[PDB]
Amino acid sequence: GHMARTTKIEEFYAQFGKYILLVPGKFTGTVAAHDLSTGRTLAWLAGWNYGDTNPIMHHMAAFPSPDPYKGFEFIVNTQGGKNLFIYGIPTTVKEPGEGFNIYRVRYDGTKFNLVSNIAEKTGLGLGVHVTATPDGKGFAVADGQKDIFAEFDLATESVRTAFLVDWKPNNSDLKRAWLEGGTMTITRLKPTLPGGKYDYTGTKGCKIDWELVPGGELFLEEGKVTGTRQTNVVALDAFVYDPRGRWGALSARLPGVAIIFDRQDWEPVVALVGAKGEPSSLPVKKVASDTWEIKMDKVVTPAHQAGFSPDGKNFLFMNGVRQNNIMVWDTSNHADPTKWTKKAVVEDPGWRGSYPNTFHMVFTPDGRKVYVTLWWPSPTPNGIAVVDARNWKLLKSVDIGPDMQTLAITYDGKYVVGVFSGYQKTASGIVIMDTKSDEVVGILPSVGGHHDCVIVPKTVEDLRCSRCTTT
Amino acid sequence: TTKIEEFYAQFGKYILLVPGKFTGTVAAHDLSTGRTLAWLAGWNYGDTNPIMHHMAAFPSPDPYKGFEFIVNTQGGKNLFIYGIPTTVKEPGEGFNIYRVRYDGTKFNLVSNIAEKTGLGLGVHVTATPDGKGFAVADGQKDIFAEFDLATESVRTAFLVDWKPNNSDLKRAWLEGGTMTITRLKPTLPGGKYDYTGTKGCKIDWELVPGGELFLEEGKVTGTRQTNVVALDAFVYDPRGRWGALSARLPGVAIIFDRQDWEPVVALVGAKGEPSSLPVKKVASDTWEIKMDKVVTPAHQAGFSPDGKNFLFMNGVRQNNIMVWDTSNHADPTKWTKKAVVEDPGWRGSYPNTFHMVFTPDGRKVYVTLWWPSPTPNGIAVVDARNWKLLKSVDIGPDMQTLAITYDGKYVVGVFSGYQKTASGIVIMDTKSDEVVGILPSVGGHHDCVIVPKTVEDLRCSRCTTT
Ligand SMILES: [Cl-]
Ligand SMILES: [Cu+2]
Ligand SMILES: [Cu+2]
Ligand SMILES: [Cu+2]
Ligand SMILES: [Cu+2]
Ligand SMILES: [Cu+2]
Ligand SMILES: [Cu+2]
Ligand SMILES: [Cu+2]
Repeated sequence: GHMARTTKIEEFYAQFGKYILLVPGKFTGTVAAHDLSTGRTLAWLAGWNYGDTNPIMHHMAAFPSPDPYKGFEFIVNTQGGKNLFIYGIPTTVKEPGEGFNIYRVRYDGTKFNLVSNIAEKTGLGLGVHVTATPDGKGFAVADGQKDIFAEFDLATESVRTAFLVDWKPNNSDLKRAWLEGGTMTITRLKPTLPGGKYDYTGTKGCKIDWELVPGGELFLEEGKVTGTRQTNVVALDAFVYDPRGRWGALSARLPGVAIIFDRQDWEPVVALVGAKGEPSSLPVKKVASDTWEIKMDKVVTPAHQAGFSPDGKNFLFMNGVRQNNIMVWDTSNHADPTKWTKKAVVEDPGWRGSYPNTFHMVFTPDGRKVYVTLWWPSPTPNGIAVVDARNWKLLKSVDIGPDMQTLAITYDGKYVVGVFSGYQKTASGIVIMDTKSDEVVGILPSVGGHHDCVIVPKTVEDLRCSRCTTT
Repeated sequence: TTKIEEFYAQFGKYILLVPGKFTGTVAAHDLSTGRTLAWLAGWNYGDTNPIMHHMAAFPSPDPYKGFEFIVNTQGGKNLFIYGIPTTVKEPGEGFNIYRVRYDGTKFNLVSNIAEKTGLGLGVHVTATPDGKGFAVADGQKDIFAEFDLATESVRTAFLVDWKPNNSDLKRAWLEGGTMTITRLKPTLPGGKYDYTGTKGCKIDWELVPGGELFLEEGKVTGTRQTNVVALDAFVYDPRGRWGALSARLPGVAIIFDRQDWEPVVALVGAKGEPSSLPVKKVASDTWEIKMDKVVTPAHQAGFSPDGKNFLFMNGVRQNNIMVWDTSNHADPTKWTKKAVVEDPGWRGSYPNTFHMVFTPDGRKVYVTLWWPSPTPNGIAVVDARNWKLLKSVDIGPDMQTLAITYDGKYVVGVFSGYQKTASGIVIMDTKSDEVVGILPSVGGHHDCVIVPKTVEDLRCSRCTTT
């Protein structure tokens, strides 16, 4: 009785509605779109076919389309250089490709089309998170080896702003370069090359020779990451957007700070400090027409993933490794981020060790729940935490598989869709969870080491629960 | 509100293994849980044109604890014939042959047999019936070889060449010619051959479906266009002793004796033509087949699981399945045409019937029905006792290979989007001949295998058919 009778998969896919899931492949070099209504992969593209010799396809965001099945557009970036060598793949390659491309891709109803390489046009090779603006007409990209981020206009493929962030440690000893505090300097960059182009293509600008991998923020203070400016790293990660407009939050993993920027006059306005027991924020001081500073007397713990709720009235930042928790700010005052204050912290007895890290997130459309991945190194099963986003309490945790990464949600709020990625060498898959029962409804196969996933949105309201407001 | 558990619960514990073609990957999926167990990306290892092409897996006592397989690659201008608007000017040479092992957690790239042996061969890979060796054929170079797995060494390699009766390219096959088969010997230090990368190519890419006409029309570039035969596969008699080498352009299957390493007879696909033509030895290492005309090309070739039937699919100028009685295991010169499967809807080049799989009991054979965009592609179901088409089922664009679960319950195939549109894994119930579902697949796969547990399973794997 253990073998099922012949069974069709139709009822399974029918439940989900008409939604397209888009994924990058990390070490596979691919991007793909899957139709959740039929099980078909609609299209894929392999970056090496186009002459990208190190296409570590990393992060992505897609823009609202009136009908994603007839067409949509998205940005996907890559890493490059010695990032090829940090996931245990026993490759003999001596000189890896430079990478750090930013690709604009359009689905036309049949296939993907590689529209442009925005890193080549602009000179900004940036390899970490990609986020769409709330209006769906621009996007940002950050990089945690260079510590630069930029917001870009989609129509003109041009840079609206770019900033460099640098650390100056109180103690030059690498072990204590963050623990004992420092000065963070934020600089508005101006392009140096003809055509208003920046000089940051490929590996140019890297302070460290490879990214700080998931769970590995502290490898740098341990002397396990090489580079020419090791104790000047902050590890920028993402620029996430307030769905109400005007503000974005730039996450810096090593100081555990989220810097709030005003997108109207392009200036940083306040620094939110992640660690439990530390102040809600620290002030930003302007020191020159293009330069601001934040002063920290210590850093208690690194932090990583960040996000606004759909209504913009809560901001989350995930402390990791030295504390593993979800820090929550009351951001209801849209006029003045200097007033945003800590309101809650989600903790759990099971999160007391170095791992699990509270990781990627997605909120339900109504804001009542947030789903948060729980990451561990091999071999402990990684999983999903379900959090009550009104009372700020852990409701349930579920084991899924190795190296759990990002989460998306269908726009009707009914299903969370996430990916796990096998540390680029073992089991991987797409996991789907019903948001009424909080149960896994199934795993689909996935050739991918994805660190991102999105459902293609139809409107700017869908972006409030996409790769716009959170990582 | 619906879980996928009952869906995956219908299948036995079977692993599906797939190459990705233009994705550059290889992957293994557990059909009992939906999880991808492991994948590998060839560009990570410095293969700069990893068109991951054909593969075969060997018997494993417990696939979930470990298994091993061969996967090869194509390279050169094969990168430029799928409509991808790449600006790459100098593609990687390719033609690698990789031995990969799954260890119960990940894939490990064991060796590059093409680099070790000096034979770079880019078309079908087949496992021997004992699971201790494998063959690779190449239809740009017209070379095939059988290899020993344990020692990663060459057991035999042969080159096949065409000398046309009429040197005009449009008439180079139609008006016949002489096919010369030459046993090759290594020419470099340490018993290495000198055929790595694009070395030895007569044409710049593998002929496409229906591509014989494009070659005749001067649309295929290459140094030796009128001397190609387009070798496709070396497929195995599951009873042992014999293999069949398919040559697409003359529509001939050359039968080799695997013990003495000599060709013994040439089966001729075309309906209306003789069962076979003799092979004449003309030197210690050279044999000839003489053809006064070539009536039509052929492609798919292979044995039923009992070894008693051999199939060869004529295409382009006829479109049918030719069937020989191969029950006489002692003497292939006696193998004789016994049936032909035709249909009013099969004429010309399309559908191109270029992959097949039999049920374990040999009662049915499932055949791919491939067409160019945008015609829907599908699967034909053929009764392999009466030799008649039963049904055709539409699947999707660019239908490729077919495998079967070793209990005989489900056909598992792949479709590949012409490397740019919709792709997927499709599963069909062999009792109802209905699709039960499609699962997503980032892949342009032109092969697929279910990992076997026994040598009997190879009778319905990438050994007896392609
Ligand atoms: Cl054998
Ligand atoms: Cu049972
Ligand atoms: Cu991140
Ligand atoms: Cu990542
Ligand atoms: Cu991640
Ligand atoms: Cu073939
Ligand atoms: Cu094929
Ligand atoms: Cu192929």
